[PDB]
Amino acid sequence: RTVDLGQCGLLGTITGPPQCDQFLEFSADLIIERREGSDVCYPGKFVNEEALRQILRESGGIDKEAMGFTYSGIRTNGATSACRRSGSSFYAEMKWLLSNTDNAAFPQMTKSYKNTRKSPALIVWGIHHSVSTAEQTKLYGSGNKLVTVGSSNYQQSFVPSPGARPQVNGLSGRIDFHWLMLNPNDTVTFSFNGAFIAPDRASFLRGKS
Amino acid sequence: GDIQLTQSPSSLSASVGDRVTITCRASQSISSYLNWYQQKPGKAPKLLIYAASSLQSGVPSRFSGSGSGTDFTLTISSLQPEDFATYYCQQSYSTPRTFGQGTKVEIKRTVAAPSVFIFPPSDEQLKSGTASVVCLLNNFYPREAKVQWKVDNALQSGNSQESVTEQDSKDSTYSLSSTLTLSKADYEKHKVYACEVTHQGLSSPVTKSFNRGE
Amino acid sequence: VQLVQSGAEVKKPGSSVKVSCKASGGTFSSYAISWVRQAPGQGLEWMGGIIPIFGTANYAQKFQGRVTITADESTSTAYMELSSLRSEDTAVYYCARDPSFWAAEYFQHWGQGTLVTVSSASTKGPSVFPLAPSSKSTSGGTAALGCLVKDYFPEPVTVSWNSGALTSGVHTFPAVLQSSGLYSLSSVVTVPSSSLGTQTYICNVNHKPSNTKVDKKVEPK
Repeated sequence: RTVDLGQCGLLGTITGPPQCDQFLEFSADLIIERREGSDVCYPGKFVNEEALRQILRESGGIDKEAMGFTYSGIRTNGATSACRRSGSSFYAEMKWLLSNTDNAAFPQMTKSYKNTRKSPALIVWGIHHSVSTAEQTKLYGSGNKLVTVGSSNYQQSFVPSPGARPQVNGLSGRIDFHWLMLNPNDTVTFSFNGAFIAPDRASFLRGKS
Repeated sequence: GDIQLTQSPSSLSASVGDRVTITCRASQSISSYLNWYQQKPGKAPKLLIYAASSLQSGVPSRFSGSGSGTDFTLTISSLQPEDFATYYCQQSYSTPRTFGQGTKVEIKRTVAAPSVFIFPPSDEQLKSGTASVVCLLNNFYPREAKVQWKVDNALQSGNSQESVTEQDSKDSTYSLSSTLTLSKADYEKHKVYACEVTHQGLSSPVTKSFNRGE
Repeated sequence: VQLVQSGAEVKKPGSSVKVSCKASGGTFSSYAISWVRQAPGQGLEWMGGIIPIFGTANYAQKFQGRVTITADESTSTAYMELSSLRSEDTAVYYCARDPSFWAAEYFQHWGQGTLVTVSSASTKGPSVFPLAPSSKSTSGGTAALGCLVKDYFPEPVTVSWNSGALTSGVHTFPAVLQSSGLYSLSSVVTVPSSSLGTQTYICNVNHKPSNTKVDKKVEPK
């Protein structure tokens, strides 16, 4: 009933970098976190990381449920040397959406998910800040990129900032993770034409004993 | 560590119909995680913009938020009379939540010199062993003014306190009281009490005074 | 959603205070509650928040475990308790609704605020002294007069003139906190010089915290 995360950072339990593969649905009243824990495999950070850690520390653990997004006209299998899982891989709970072919236009898409449970749903997504505009063009097509998240009486947009920051280890881009808590019976909507890392599953707090 | 927000300007003079621009610069990049509030004296703040550019329901469309990363702007097009107030940015990106220091938007008007009045301590206060001398600057604009106290021609420091009214809704002026407080013993050791007022609307400083005296 | 807070408090240094925030409307469990304070004349300062449906709270480190935020879902009421009070804790404390559960914390609806005064001073009604009109308080055909409302604790006081009949040209100044720990303010009015001998001018001072009502007549000498 008390769990030692080791190399897995607590927020990694939500998105699933390879160091967190054995914790994607953990159950624990006390969570032990370690200096060697990392939330990420590709360089980046969680928005409101401190607040979200607070929520998860007293959550009693997490149970994952499918969000049911399906796709066509794009690749859903973006991967990176940074996340090693028998070669290049990605976050286990997320899908790195790419245009069907290099430099091809990414289609404007909209995906929605309704929380049909009685508890609030924790929903994460990533925004990819490519290391270069050529990379962004290569991955999603050229032109302006925009991601919009909406829920009941709420809308917020994110515009990728393609630039080259210090490498980690060799990659100058960043994937930052954003989240929201979806009330029972509310619907989250994502509108995006690229630079969007999509959730495959939502997380529900288990509650303590 | 914490995210610091620097708002500018701190104080702004404007007229109905103006386009007012308030900037907020964050000490690290915070994507679109920035909110704007309005606050008037005696009232809780009110949300205008969340997520850098989303209009809160019920808020007038002349309020527009823009920016992403570190530089943010609140634009009020077509300034209205109910918009004279103080405005705050707040970042929603990290813990602790932090605010800008605030921007006061006040009503522009023509310069108006203060009328200056002085009031010696009352008999009933002196019986209690204290002396308060009050200098009043009435209905002036702009708000900036300098009040200096002189007793027997010597300048004073540290023993006075000022208070200023909010801008008047009918004529857009300010008033200001300056109160010099001395023990009645210290009071009685001098004869002439003078208030010297420096203001843009006065060609040279005005002085009001009395002797201890009559 | 209405947020209604408990009434003003006066506390001695070192004690503690607990402020209540009662939410009417629907679904206390559908949002978070934050607490933000504002010292007199100052900016805004965030203290922390709570998610009632989870029972989890988030605090500003600067408060060094002096703050405890709690919530009772059965009464749709949140609380902020602040301990080891110091003078710098004197402020208006607000609760606010955060629909984002800390994901993008924003204050969509606010309570009316609760003044908390922290001081070693004791409750005291003001002394009311005349600011008598004189040849030194006239300009043109106009004279200034007033009332000096001194040495009261705590805030606030109310001042009217001639029982509310006289409002034109009145200026009641914000109070100043003096070194004694007691408050002082002046209220002034300009009137026609010619009226000083024929119109009675009385300032009505009300200090509800001490149940003191004072009516001082102001005359030239």
